[PDB]
Amino acid sequence: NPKSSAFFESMVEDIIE
Amino acid sequence: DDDNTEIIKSFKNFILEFRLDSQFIYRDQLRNNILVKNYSLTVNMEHLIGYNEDIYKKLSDEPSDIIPLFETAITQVAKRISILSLPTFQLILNSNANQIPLRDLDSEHVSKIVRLSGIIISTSVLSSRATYLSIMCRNCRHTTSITINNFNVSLPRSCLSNCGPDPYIIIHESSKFIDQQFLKLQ
Amino acid sequence: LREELTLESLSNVKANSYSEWITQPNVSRTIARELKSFLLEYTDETGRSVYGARIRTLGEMNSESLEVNYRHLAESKAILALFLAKCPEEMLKIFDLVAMEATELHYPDYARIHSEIHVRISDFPTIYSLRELRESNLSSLVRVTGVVTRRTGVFPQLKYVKTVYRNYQRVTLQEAPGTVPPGRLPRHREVILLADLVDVSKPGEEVEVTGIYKNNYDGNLNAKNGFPVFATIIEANSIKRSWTEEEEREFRKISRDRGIIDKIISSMAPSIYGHRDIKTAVACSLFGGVPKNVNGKHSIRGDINVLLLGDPGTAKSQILKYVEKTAHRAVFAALVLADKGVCLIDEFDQDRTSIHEAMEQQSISISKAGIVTTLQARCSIIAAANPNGGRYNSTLPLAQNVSLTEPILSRFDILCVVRDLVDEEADERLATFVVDSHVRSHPELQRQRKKEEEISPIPQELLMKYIHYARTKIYPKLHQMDMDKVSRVYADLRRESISTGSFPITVRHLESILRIAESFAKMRLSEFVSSYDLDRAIKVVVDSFVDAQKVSVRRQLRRSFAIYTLGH
Amino acid sequence: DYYLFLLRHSSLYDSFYYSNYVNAKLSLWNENGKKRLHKMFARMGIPLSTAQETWLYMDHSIKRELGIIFDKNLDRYGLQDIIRDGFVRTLGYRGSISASEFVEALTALLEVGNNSAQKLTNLRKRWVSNFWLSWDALDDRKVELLNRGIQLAQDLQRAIFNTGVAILEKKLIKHLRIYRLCVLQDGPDLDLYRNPLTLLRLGNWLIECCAESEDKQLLPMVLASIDENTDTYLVAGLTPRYPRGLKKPILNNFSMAFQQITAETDAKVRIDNFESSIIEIRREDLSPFLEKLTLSGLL
Ligand SMILES: Nc1ncnc2c1ncn2[C@@H]1O[C@H](COP(=O)(O)OP(=O)(O)NP(=O)(O)O)[C@@H](O)[C@H]1O
Ligand SMILES: [Mg+2]
Ligand SMILES: [Zn+2]
Repeated sequence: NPKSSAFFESMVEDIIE
Repeated sequence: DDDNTEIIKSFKNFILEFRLDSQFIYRDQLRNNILVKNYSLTVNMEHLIGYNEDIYKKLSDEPSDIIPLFETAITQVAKRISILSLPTFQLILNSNANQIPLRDLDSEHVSKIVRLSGIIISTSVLSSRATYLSIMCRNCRHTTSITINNFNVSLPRSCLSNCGPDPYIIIHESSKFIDQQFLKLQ
Repeated sequence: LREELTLESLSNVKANSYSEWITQPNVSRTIARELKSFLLEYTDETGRSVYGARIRTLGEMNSESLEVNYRHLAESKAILALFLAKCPEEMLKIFDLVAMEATELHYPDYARIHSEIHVRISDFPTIYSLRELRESNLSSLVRVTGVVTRRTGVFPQLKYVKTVYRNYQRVTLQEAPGTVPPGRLPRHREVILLADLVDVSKPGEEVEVTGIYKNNYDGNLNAKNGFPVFATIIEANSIKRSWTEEEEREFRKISRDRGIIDKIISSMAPSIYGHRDIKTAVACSLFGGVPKNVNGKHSIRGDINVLLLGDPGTAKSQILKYVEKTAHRAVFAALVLADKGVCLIDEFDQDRTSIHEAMEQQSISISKAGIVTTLQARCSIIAAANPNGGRYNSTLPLAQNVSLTEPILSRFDILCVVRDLVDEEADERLATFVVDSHVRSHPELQRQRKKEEEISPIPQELLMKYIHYARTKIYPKLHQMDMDKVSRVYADLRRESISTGSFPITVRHLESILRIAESFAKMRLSEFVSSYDLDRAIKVVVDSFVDAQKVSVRRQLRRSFAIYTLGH
Repeated sequence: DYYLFLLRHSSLYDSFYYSNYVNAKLSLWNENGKKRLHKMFARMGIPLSTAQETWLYMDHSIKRELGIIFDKNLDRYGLQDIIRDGFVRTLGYRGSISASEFVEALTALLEVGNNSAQKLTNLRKRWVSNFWLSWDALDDRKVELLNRGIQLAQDLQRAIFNTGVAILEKKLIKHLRIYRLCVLQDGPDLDLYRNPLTLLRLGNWLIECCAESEDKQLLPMVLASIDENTDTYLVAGLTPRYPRGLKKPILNNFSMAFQQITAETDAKVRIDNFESSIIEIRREDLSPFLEKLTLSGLL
């Protein structure tokens, strides 16, 4: 789902940073 | 029903077998305490954990139920090493677990072993509690007895030997008691 | 069962009441799906989904309460906001059961950390005082403000009626005095605080509360009033009441400039004209030295205590009120409430006895009916007094003009006398300033900026932040070079005091000098005391010492002490 | 076994927090690192207040589930290297210990156990007594001394960490072209670095940080500390090293450089230690010595 992508991005930033 | 016997057997075998290097430290302590008429034993948590972690797990989950069983196990061991009568022995504990500040205790800690510290600010006078207690039945004049222990009881109503709705009274003339005291920690 | 409603289908309430419409299964499932879709999708203008970020920080602190802003919920899916306003007790159950799903999407097996999460609502867009509440508000969400009058201790409470418990606490809330109309008494209400919210507030605070307004039967009320009258309670849902690198750089920038000490003193008490020495002493007390202690049974205050003798009307109460508004924490007249703060006294046997023990120690002790306990004072004391009737007498020493024992004067750091002197020019300056301030305050953005910058050389918001920063961060130390000179000056002052027959100077004065020098160093954020700090401290203490003496002794002292009071 | 600093003593949280590898991997010297550790424990399903409990008293279920919890979670933080195998010993009922903890206890006992020439003689004589304080701890009959050693080891690592954060946050590392230079002019208590082993522990801390901070420029490093009684700097030359998880070995070249400058220099210096990579030099002579060193092509 593209609309909820910001939520998962905030989740995934823990992996990235 | 059988679980009450296995736990007592386990603690009885704990006292009779724990060596560190060459001295049965708890057999020696329990003998040396009796000679000066001190009926108690000071167990250390770390040694109990080292001996068998399952016993410590059972003790940690349900202290209020399991402490009396270990006390009566201490009595059963105490009779063997000194007789070819004694009261019930008091268990005392030492621990190094993390101290909880007094301000942080809350509903999550109810019925858990807790280690804390503070300043004593007041002390009550001594008061009497009952351990062994004798009973007289009012109607038939039959008699019986009850054994109390002080962990979290009322007089029974199952009349014996109709015998009536609430016939029991206490014979203070043939009963046993212990001391109790209250304190305040700041 | 299987089929679901559309959001447009919920526009028509089809049952006879709201609560009987929310509680139906298909409607409830639709609301749960829509709330989950809202929580996973709402965005800032920059994207940057706020609630994904908040759920992330929920686990970082091992917390239990998620916070939701009402305006966001009203900005989209408005009907859910309406239902929440009308039926909070159901809507919050559904919302909590959605919030647990949202948090487990970030942190699987968070149920092992906490079993249940509570949603806190914020920024509810309508407010009542305790006057406007009526029976129509029952079971509706309300937002209320007031002062907390009384607080119980925390207890556990049985959760279900295998066993589980939760924390509990009750709070009494009262109307703020500013809100109460004239000629009416204030009203009261009582608030129930549950698991996460206990001990969130202290007595005397001014607090803002959101929660459900609820009622129940009470036999005693019915018996006494003789009418079927129910009692009402509020169940709280949420309760309401640092610096960046830029602030630090700004502080360091102003501190690097010359004359920052003088500018800070000038900013002190803008509304009051003159009396520079009083402002200096007050600033020094507010900053303070460093508390120190030595094994071998010795200790030294960081706190600086000041006493001021005022002629009638010489601005003492106004500066005390100013300090009350300026300082971080304070008491005005109870020493427990002054812990690491400032204590203020405006007028004056048991009270004096308590003050004797307070100045002698830094901790208070008491016993009662077998109980024994101890408490901490650890505070700076600023006091003022009227000099033994209508007017001070300069011909006499300090003791004649006060109702105080000698150890009080011995143990205070700074002593000063303020008098209504006669001078035409000073009177004209005072009158012009007074009428100018009076006009400037008349009830009848740029005006405020001009007014502010004319009032003071430093914006007082920055000054308060600066004071807090300096108090929390800066801890100065003495330099060992010049202390030989300080010892020689101390010996010389003692010799001169004995020579004229004055009461001698003492180690208390020397300790006060060092502590005041530390305060001067702290005021410019300097971790080192310097020679000019010691000079200023020596001047302050010597002048204060001179002011306490008789006139002939005063003349001899000032003639000899000229190389300290004026020169160095 | 896990490369966690004394896992089976203190607590799990302290085991992660003071680990030399975890500091390099997650940057624990600032809050943006410490929040990662809190975040990890939140995702792993371990309540943070239980993670700080003493590891002996920690709940049995977490103890037995820890071996599987790490397999699912350490990958997300780039921390898979924590897992390895090691040797563990136990005697009777008194509990287990691994070799990795044992050696830390012994080294702690060596370090901390209890005009100019006389003071140097006294210091070196004091350091010799700790050899016997460690020798007697290799006996099973004297576990009491080993426990004391562990208690000292924890404090040593604490003090080292509290100095490393100060070095990094104030940015005292000077980035010269050929090598990295760091000199400690002051500290909370600089006496602890007067012993060589403590100095090498601090150097190993900084080397892990420098190794993981950037992919580029594996360089030699020089670390020094002043003493107020001698007015001499104690200097050590340290190599880089490659990460754990990654081929001939490199060699420390500071020995020949220090020897050559010592042969040349006017400076007042000492070389008598068995490890020639450590030298001593008076206060005023540090800067000319280092000037001649960097001018030399031997680095
Ligand atoms: N610059 C000023 N200098 C002196 N008085 C001032 C000044 N500005 C205002 N005042 C007024 O003068 C009084 C200041 O002294 P203050 O001590 O506060 O009064 P007071 O409390 O009634 N006298 P007292 O009861 O002895 O404390 C107040 O009434 C002020 O309104
Ligand atoms: Mg006044
Ligand atoms: Zn009967």
